[PDB]
Amino acid sequence: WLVDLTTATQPSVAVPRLTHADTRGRPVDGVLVTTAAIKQRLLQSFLKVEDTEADVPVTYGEMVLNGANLVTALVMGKAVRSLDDVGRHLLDMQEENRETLDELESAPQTTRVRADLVAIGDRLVFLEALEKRIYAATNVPYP
Amino acid sequence: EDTEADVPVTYGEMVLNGANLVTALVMGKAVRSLDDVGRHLLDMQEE
Amino acid sequence: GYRYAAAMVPTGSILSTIEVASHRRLFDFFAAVRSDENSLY
Amino acid sequence: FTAADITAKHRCLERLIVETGSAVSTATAASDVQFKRPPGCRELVEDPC
Amino acid sequence: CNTLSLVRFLELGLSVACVCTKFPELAYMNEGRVQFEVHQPLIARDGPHPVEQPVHNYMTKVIDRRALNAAFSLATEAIALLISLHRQLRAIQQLARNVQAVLGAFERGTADQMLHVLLEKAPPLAL
Repeated sequence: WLVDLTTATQPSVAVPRLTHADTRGRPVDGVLVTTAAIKQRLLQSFLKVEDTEADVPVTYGEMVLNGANLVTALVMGKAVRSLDDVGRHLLDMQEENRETLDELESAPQTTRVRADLVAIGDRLVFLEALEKRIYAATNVPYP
Repeated sequence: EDTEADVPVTYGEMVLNGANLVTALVMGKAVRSLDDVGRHLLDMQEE
Repeated sequence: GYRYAAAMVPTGSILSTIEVASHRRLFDFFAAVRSDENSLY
Repeated sequence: FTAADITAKHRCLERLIVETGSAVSTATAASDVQFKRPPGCRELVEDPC
Repeated sequence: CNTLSLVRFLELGLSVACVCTKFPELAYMNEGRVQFEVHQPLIARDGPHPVEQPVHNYMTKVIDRRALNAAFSLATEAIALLISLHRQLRAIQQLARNVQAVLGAFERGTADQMLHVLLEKAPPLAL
């Protein structure tokens, strides 16, 4: 059953920015947020561990309305995400879609966090339970 | 009569070249003389 | 996707490859197109 | 027993199953009996019935 | 007449991982469009069958907003005075950490905003 929580869902699109990879190797493609009780009895006697992976601490990039946007922003009311390249490239193909410069620029700095990965058959799936982490001790219910 | 002699000029123009393209085929608004405005929109906020 | 000249740079992974729009049709705009259509140009 | 409400639903399957993940019940988990749902509150039930 | 009136707290790291993308700086904005262009390929079927055209798919999506909310925390006379600055501003330094506490109110409710809409896009598994 627990493989079928995975692998019945289609992936959407990749980005070379989002580097969620295991320590020295394999990338991550799952999340699986459960409660602490269900996290407990599952990994105790059903699954395996390959923990403490490497992900980005830097929060993901920046969109600013700079001179490419800002001119188009107030004067016409038009806004284009990253008008720099898609203005440049579409000026150059004018002098001779497939826009593969969606997001692959720098691959910013990663660090090392306490992360729990499991091997659900094929996939390297992340798994964390979070009540004591960020839902603890408030008047907000857990989802 | 002042004279019978005149000094006119020749045409002017504007063609979608620099970023006016990008603001037309991705955005909708295409500012006439954009780049002189677009720089100065990045110039006024530091005065 | 709506602005087609924006999608000339895909800037991301078309990655799932599952039968689109036989799913939830949750999209605010989507067009199931054959090989060509005049509105593309 | 409602002639309108079952007839009011659509039938495109893509939107059918995802409403089951978050539907609004007619019940209330903040009352001593099943008081019919107060018009200002949300419930976020599952409800396959 | 005793100390130990102190607890500490922060929450990051996984606070970017599940989020799984980010655009910062939304300005004064009205509509956000993202359009999708996919191409279902065809298979040359043989014989007395209808001819499968090269098909095309173009759709658009729109954003939602769902803005978040923040707490109010300010009494009187901390903004004024009556000079005891290592105590009078240490009330304000603790008040600044109260602002740092409601800075935690953005990192924590971040995942809450996801797990609202993450259950929204989910059918039951047996369906």
